[PDB]
Amino acid sequence: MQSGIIHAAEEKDWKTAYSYFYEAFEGYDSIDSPKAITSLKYMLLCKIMLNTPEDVQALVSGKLALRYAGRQTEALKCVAQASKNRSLADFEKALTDYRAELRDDPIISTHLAKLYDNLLEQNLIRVIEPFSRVQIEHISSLIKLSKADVERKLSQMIL
Amino acid sequence: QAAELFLDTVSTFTSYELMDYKTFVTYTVYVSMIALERPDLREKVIKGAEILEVLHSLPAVRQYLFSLYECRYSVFFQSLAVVEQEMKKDWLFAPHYRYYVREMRIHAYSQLLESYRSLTLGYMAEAFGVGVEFIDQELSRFIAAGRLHCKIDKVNEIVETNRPDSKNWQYQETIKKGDLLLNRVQKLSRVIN
Amino acid sequence: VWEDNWDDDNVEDDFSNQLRAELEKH
Amino acid sequence: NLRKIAELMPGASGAEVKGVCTEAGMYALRERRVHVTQEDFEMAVAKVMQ
Amino acid sequence: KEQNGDVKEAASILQELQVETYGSMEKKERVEFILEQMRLCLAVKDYIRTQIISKKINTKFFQEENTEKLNLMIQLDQHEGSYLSKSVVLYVILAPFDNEQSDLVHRISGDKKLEEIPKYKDLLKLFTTMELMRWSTLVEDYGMELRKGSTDVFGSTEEGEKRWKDLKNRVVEHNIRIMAKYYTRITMKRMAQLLDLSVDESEAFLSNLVVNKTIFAKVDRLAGIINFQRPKDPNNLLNDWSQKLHNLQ
Amino acid sequence: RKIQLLCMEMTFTRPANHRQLTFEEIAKSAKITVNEVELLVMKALSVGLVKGSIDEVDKRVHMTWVQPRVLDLQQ
Repeated sequence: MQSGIIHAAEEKDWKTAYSYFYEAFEGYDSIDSPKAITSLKYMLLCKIMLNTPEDVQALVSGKLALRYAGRQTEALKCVAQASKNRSLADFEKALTDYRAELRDDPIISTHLAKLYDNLLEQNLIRVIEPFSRVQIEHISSLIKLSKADVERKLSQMIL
Repeated sequence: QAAELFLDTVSTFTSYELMDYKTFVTYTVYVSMIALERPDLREKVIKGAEILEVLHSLPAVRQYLFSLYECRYSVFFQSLAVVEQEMKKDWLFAPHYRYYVREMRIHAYSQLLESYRSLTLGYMAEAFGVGVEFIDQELSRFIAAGRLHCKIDKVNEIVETNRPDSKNWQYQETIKKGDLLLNRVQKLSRVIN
Repeated sequence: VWEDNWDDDNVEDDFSNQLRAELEKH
Repeated sequence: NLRKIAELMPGASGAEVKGVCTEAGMYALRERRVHVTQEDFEMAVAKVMQ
Repeated sequence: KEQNGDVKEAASILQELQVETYGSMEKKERVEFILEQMRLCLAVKDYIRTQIISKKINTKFFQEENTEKLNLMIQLDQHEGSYLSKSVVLYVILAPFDNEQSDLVHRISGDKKLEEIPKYKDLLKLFTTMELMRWSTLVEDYGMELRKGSTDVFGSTEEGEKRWKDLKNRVVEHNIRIMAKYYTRITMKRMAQLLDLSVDESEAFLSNLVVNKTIFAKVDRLAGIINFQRPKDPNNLLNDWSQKLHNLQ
Repeated sequence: RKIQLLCMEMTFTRPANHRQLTFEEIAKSAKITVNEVELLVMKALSVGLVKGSIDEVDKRVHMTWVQPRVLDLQQ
């Protein structure tokens, strides 16, 4: 688990040391359920960043996880719906909402900037996807965060 | 071939005596932005944790590095004028530094105006503070070379930029290329064989 | 080398053009 | 700075060296990583003490 | 034990009892203990393991026997999910899929038997044939027959409303397949008055209709709207052109 | 509606290379506008009577209809 943490701190997992999150960690028979809360929560918290999150909900559908009808399953189920449904509307349906109280947890708030800007990227993509040359107030006002993020779109599209 | 080879090497050769470091990682981080592509592995330059800590002691090439992607170009031309004073050292020298300042220059302007469908005179003057004629004569020389897509539209003093893609790049490339190749054969395929 | 460069006409480079650029502005 | 690995060389063997260098290579291979770091030696020679 | 009232306290005889409640049960019994196992597996609705667990020995009673009528799987799909696997046809109309559903809407079509009920053959001849609709004037035109007459349950029932709102989507996504299957740019205004909406929610239904990747819309804020065209010139046109290319006795 | 459908579609004998007319259909149909432009070719285009797209920003009906129809002794 600690191998997963420090081999997860900066960049050095998601493809690399995701295996640390469940190798001996699924050797928790059920003695510690609370550590199983902690980086079952982390393994769902990191399969969403590599951005094929079907293993998140598909991991909840496994036999190990309908033994496991817990609170944080609905939390990373909600962030899983945020990754599928590709919207900051499901971040305000997170963070403030249905399972808001996993905002206070140590190695996670550092990732919420990267996850936040990440869902800002693909959410902004989803806003743009049908349009041809619409104006700022549709990209900006069709997510309702600011105008400057659209020109911060200028500082994140480029190429 | 130079940057990646350097970039993905780390360098160590019998106590780095031909590497002669205080030179190598610098040579990487001012050989990169010629040919290492500005989106792709430039992040591998920046957020790559192998080089950033050893240019930490080398702040001049550091502020040469994070003055492209951070668009603080009033210090970037300052940073490139430093490189045109430490071009003096290396014996691989003369059309390497003239071509080098040429492609740092052209890659710097093409990075700016590509994001905009229309570039005003005041914002392009905001890139350093050079005003008008530097950008005018210089960019007219670049489009005389035709290596960007901009044009000095002084009708309003607002520069226009669409992008005809690299479908034509090939055609123009290969006229000369083809000619040269056949010419070599044309140099051989006579009686002298 | 052996990829054809210009190296023709142009007066002293981005160091000096930088110098009279920032000096001519200020 | 290979000395720290040789630090515990104590009765070693010719082989006992080719073995730990290949095992350090595999312990760099397990994390899909393309550069053999320092610590893969340390868990190589700290593994083979059997 | 069920008349005392318990949900997961009669679960001691729910969580065990493997296939056909014993191991195939060796007689006439087919679903009876999976069925009374199963409608009691529901027990509030409990939202997952009463329809997910049901599919394993769902595949067992498939022979068309002689025995009597031992509705549960009418109950099963009625919390979530799409549902393709009078009630038949009206049930079929409100699903959102295009081409196999166009099979599915008239693989059951044209029955000497379906020769009768002509006022629900209007969903066939109207809905299946690619022709125009209206949001509710065919609905208030049928409000004396499609509402009560002799899904969409409600007098005050929950979720009978929104499924009927789903039928409003069957006005929306049908003629966008018509103007998408037929037209180039139309107008913002002319599409905004074909579908009797404003601009904005028509653009929201359009964005819903493109993000799920059903059409190829070059939708625009100004008048250069939903164009169905390839302005890069692939040689699909070239290829298409190639494809197109007594008295004597 | 039906003799408007066939006979107001049939009178579309404009070899004009690629038939593109709407301005004729404006005057050939004693009817209010785009209802005459779309809906006639909506139902003419659902069944196989007229095939082809319509622009109505341009007010432009392209047609490639087939309909093997006329005896045409002088054709």
